[PDB]
Amino acid sequence: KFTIPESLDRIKEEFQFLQAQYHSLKLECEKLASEKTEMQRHYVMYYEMSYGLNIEMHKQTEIAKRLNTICAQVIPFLSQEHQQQVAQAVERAKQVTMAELNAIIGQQQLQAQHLSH
Amino acid sequence: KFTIPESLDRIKEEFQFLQAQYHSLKLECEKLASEKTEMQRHYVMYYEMSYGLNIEMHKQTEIAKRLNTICAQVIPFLSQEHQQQVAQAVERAKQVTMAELNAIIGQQQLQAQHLSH
Amino acid sequence: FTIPESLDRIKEEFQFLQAQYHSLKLECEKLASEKTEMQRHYVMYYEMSYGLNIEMHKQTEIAKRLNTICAQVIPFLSQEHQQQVAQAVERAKQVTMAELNAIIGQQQLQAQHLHGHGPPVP
Amino acid sequence: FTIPESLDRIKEEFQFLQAQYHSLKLECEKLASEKTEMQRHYVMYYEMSYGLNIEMHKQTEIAKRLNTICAQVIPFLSQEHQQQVAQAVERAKQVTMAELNAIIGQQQLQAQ
Repeated sequence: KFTIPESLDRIKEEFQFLQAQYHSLKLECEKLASEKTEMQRHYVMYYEMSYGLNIEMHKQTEIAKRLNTICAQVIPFLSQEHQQQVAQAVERAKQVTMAELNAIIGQQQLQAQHLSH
Repeated sequence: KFTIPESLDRIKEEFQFLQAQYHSLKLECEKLASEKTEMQRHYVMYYEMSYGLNIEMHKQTEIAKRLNTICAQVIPFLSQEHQQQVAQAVERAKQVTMAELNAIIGQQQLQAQHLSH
Repeated sequence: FTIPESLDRIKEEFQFLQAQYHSLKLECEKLASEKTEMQRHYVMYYEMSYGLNIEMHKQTEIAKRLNTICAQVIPFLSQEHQQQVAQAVERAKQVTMAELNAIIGQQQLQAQHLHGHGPPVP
Repeated sequence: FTIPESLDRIKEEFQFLQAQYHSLKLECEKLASEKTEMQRHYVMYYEMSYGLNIEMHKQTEIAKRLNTICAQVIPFLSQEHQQQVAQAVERAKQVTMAELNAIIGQQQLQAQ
């Protein structure tokens, strides 16, 4: 008639179960925290990087314009035999293929490698 | 004497305490997951950004180079006063101050903000 | 079959068992007391029975002896005297239930000191 | 963080309590049987006491009467005869331990 030891052992079971589920969730949490933090460090890294890159990019863009404007302003004082040539020159100058890009990048990277001494 | 009930009720207390801890911790966990997800999003964003900005930076640098060479070649085939004029003009065109830059990036992001209504 | 109400159930059953043990305990004690009382009365009435046994067998023997003596002394008498005495003795060996109740009830009323041996049987 | 300990402790105390209840119950029941057996005996010796009392007083009375009529008959005898009968009656009312002992175990020593 006395359902005590079975009930108490049942309790031992489900307490231990709850405890286990807790600890599981806690480990999961700790992982989430770590991975989130590393993710954040990456985020900051490329944030700052994109920042500096942005600044230098705008810089070179403005320099490029200014040089072009200068060209557009020396052309009228230039002779019609020289005008056409330098016009075409500036035309193509504005065109940069992925091959050229890859070439100057690869070269200057190689330079950084060879200067890393 | 046997102090059962007194202890029995105690284990109930510790139990409800445990389940409470599980609940609150779970809420914290879900929040943390959302946060990490958002962090990852911005990581990949600033990454792709950094990439594009790198490529574009090298592009603009190359264009500026080419155009500067164009000027440095055209200028000696001009006038004496105009030769000096253009020389100084170019060597000043290379000069980009941080104030000017702040202005450029400003107007860029402001007009980006406005053109995208 | 919840978790908290489970613990409550545990308590309930335990308190129940505590109560049960208490009741059983006091019942066991009153029980033992009753036992010792019964034992006392037992020894008492056994011993009393031994006494009554001895006395009964004694008076029985004395009576038998005296009857024999009368039996032997009778044939010495006159014919009428013999009849009278024989009648007298065989009438003497007759006690009814009324007079037996009388002597018993009396000797009872005489044996008072403030014992037992009462005429009913409860 | 100290819950399984508690539970096993509860189990221990409960098992203790019920073991004690079992033992106390068994002892109680054996004691009950003993009490009842005794009661049987006390009843037995009660009714025995009753009967023994009745027969004791009956035989006592009979003895008294017979003695009285011996006393009645005696004075009508010759002197020597009177002395003999008086001595015999006198002796009769004297029962010794060996006599009554040998008498108590009569029914038993009277078989076949």
